[PDB]
Amino acid sequence: AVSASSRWLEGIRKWYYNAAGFNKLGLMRDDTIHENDDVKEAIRRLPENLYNDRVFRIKRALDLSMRQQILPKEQWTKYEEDKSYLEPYLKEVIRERKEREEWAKK
Amino acid sequence: TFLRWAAEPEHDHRKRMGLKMLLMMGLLLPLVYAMKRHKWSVLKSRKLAYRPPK
Amino acid sequence: ELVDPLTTVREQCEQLEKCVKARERLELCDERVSSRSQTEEDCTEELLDFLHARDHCVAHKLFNSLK
Amino acid sequence: MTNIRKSHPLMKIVNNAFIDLPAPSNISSWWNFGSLLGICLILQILTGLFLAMHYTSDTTTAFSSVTHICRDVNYGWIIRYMHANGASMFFICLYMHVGRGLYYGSYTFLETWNIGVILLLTVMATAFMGYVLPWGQMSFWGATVITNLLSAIPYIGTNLVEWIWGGFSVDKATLTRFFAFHFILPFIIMAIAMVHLLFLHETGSNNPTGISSDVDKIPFHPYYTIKDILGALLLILALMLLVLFAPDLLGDPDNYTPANPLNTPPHIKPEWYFLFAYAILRSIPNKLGGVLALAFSILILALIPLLHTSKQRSMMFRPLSQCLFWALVADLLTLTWIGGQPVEHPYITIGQLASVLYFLLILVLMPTAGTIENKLLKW
Amino acid sequence: VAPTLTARLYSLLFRRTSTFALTIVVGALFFERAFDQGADAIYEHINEGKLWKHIKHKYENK
Amino acid sequence: SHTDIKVPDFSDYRRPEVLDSTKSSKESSEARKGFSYLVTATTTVGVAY
Amino acid sequence: GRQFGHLTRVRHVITYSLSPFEQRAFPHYFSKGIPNVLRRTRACILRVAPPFVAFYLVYTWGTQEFEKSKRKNPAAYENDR
Ligand code: HEM
Ligand code: HEM
Ligand code: FES
Repeated sequence: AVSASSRWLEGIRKWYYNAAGFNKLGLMRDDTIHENDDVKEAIRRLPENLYNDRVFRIKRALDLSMRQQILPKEQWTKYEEDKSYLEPYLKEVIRERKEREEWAKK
Repeated sequence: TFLRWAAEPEHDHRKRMGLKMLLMMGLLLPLVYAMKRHKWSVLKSRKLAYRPPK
Repeated sequence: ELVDPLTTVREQCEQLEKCVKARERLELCDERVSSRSQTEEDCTEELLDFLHARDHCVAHKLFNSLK
Repeated sequence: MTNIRKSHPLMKIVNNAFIDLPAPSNISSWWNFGSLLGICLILQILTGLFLAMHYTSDTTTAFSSVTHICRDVNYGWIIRYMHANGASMFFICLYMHVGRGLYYGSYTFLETWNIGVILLLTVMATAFMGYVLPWGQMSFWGATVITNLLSAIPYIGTNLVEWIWGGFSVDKATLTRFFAFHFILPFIIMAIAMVHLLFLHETGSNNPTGISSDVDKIPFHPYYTIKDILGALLLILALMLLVLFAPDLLGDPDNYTPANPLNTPPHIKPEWYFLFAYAILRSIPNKLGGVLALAFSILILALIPLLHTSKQRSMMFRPLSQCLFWALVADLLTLTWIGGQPVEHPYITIGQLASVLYFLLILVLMPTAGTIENKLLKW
Repeated sequence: VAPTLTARLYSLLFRRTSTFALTIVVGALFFERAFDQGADAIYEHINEGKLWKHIKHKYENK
Repeated sequence: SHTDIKVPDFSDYRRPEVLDSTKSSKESSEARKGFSYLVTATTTVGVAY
Repeated sequence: GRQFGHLTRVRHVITYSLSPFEQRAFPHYFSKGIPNVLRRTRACILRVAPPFVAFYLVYTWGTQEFEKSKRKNPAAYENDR
């Protein structure tokens, strides 16, 4: 039951999404996920072009922590910028146990 | 002053170590502080290059 | 004789404002106490306060002034 | 491993659980603590040991011996305080080790936690008995209290009192029983220590960022060893600094008063670090209520891993909960000063206030928060 | 141009492990003997007439 | 390809003695080392006390 | 297996580093680092300090609140009756 306030919501998102350094620190929403055993199977299905480019950031990322030096603020990741690339493949495996579990009930 | 002395006869003597340790102390920490960094000098000096065949 | 520095320094401090100030309250208490001392009333509370700031003055002084 | 001095005795092969232990890159000083902890434990072991030599527990005599200790024994005074003055430091070394735990929420490691749990619970109980040794009044009544606190169990409570007592009083058995325990005990802790480490070397270390760092690791022997070398000795300073200049500062417990069984001190509080736990005891008017309140109060730590709801680990990327995190911090620090005071009403209410405040902070708020962020963050 | 002590000393001591370690083992001896002595005054020079080292001169050897 | 790489410059961290590349690194090297070790030896000593 | 060998698979990363003797233990330590103080000291200070301030008030607040409650009996009832 929100339309104009819907527009009025996104700011805090865009704000809050800027309130967590990884947007400044070059991450995405995907790469910050807690570890899941499905993510394993998920990560399996990633092609390298996708897979690899995820990787090189982390290597670059952590390094600044040791020195606590945050990226030049322009080069910071942006709110409009997003990619959910991880989740869609994540989504499949989820259903899979569901189906199995569902069958597995009786 | 008398009872102030009583509970701690070593009082006068014991203070010696205080000055003893201090100048002893200011020695090593910057020294350590030097060494540590000397090692960490490499890590914080890293560079990374992503040059995919891609 | 020897007169001490101790009590000597007292009077210069109790000379100070808050001293006689509360010292009046001591009277103000005790005055009210005087006939009404039949009632529980007692001035010990106040005199503490008087003596409290009293010697803080005395602190800075007579220790340095003694032997 | 050709002619490597690691395998020549089979023993040193085990020693390769360290040299080549891989390690994370970005690491706060806040990861010094784990290694930092064991340090205190060692240095202690010697101190109370050589102290144990000249001291004796005999209910009549024992305390007297102590006087002899700091005075006529070679350097007897430096030593007593050492063993003591390590203790609180060690505890402050403790909570920090915990402290790192939640701030990075590393408790994801599951039974390892529970280990870290039990490991602690013993330790505090230890010095508790250790604190009896000086045989001060505050020791005596403090001892006298908590057992008298125990008895409230509805049916069986009674005997267990005089069973642990070994009588109707606080006398010899009560004491010299413990001089075994307060002594025998910590070793087993040390024995336990390694176990708590083992599990960690199942998975390797955790990071600041809640991000598996596996892309980069480091040989441990060169580096963190160094930062240890620094991080280790730093402790000693204040540890050695407090001890000499201002020995009795934290020596806030004042009683060298030979304990009078009849006489009672104007005030009884346990020593500094209990007090919040002790404070919470006061809160419940039900004496039994406070018990299940007090003891359970810490047991909550076991329950934390149940409440991790988020999709990312380390707090440092969830700003909101971080508030609660700090919000809880002072709340702990709060109960201290209230506990640091007698049982007059303005404090009482205030004390009565933060109690239920306390649980709400952990038990509800924390799990509540992350849910919305997922939704806020489109998860 | 002549080598500064380091260039010398390194070639002299730090290169050979023992030699390196040797003077290290040497230095402390005189050091503490010098160190223990020199510091005490700093303590003592401040602490004057309050200790029988100063005081007992009033009555010592009667 | 592989060819395009060239090492980036750290020199800020360096000290100028070797900042000249047309110096043979060997010349300062002589005195260069000990000062590093000098701390090493030096730092070690007081410990023994 | 052997801790480092079988860790993970990684492709086409490159690393660049020097001997420690090549550089100094204070590459503009003061100059470069002193600014960094703020970006971290400002970062959390938004999120952290204020709760304590509330405490500190309560510290004086209740104490003061305590103080009168006892300290002066001839207050609510003065020594008259
Ligand atoms: C004196 C008691 C303890 C000692 C000697 C000790 C020792 C260690 C050591 C050496 C480490 C590895 C370095 C580190 O991660 O800190 C460690 C890690 C850990 N300990 Fe213990 N620890 C102690 C108490 C505890 C307690 C009380 C808990 C939990 C209640 C605990 C849980 C953990 C956890 C979760 C880690 C890993 C933390 C991380 O990943 O950063 N430990 N401990
Ligand atoms: C973390 C390690 C330990 C702690 C926290 C601890 C706890 C205590 C406590 C609370 C006291 C009395 C405090 C005081 O006297 O001021 C104490 C003193 C003592 N502790 Fe422990 N203990 C520890 C390990 C040991 C060890 C390893 C020994 C013996 C080898 C030991 C035996 C003693 C003895 C004999 C005393 C008598 C010295 C005295 O009470 O003044 N404790 N220790
Ligand atoms: S138990 Fe004696 S007053 Fe609470």
